[PDB]
Amino acid sequence: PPELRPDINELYRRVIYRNNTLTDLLTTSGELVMCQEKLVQEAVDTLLDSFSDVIGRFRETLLGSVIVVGPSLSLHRCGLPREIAIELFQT
Amino acid sequence: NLVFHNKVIDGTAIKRLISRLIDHFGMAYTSHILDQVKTLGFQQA
Amino acid sequence: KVMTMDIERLLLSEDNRFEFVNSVAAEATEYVEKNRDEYGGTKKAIFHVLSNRVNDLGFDRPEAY
Repeated sequence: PPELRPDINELYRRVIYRNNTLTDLLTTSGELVMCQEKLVQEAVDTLLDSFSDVIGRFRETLLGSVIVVGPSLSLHRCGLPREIAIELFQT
Repeated sequence: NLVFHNKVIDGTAIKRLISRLIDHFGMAYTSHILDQVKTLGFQQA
Repeated sequence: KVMTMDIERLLLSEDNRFEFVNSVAAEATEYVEKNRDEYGGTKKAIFHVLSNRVNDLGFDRPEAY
């Protein structure tokens, strides 16, 4: 769906064009048909490996203040600024 | 509980002390003892 | 301040830290299901569970200390 691909759109367009041209040469009226079959194969293979160049999503999409030292804190405490806390706890 | 040192705290000596405190008392005491020794160190420094 | 010693006491009581914390999460979610008072201000269900459990240990701590 386009919402998951808002560079690969050029590859899809190329495949669509090559396939439609191959259908036209099949239907409108053989070595050129074979040539278009070859170029369709090349287009699809380029598009698969590309998806392989997109395959990395595991790290990119599935995974993935300045501090001040304060003696007056306890070992289990931290000081959280008003301007940050009002954003953090908003809900 | 602990022995009176009457001797200088080397870094190895305080590593021994803190480890022995964690092993004797667990976290409960030692997390306060060390957090007070922080303040002692700051005071004397 | 003191409440973490109670936590450590209960950690010392239960035979598995992860099972203890699972039981605390269970107790809190069943508390917030068996009672629907909002109970979300200055006192929190986790501290309530810890308080009730240390009171079972017999120790004089009030609800959320």
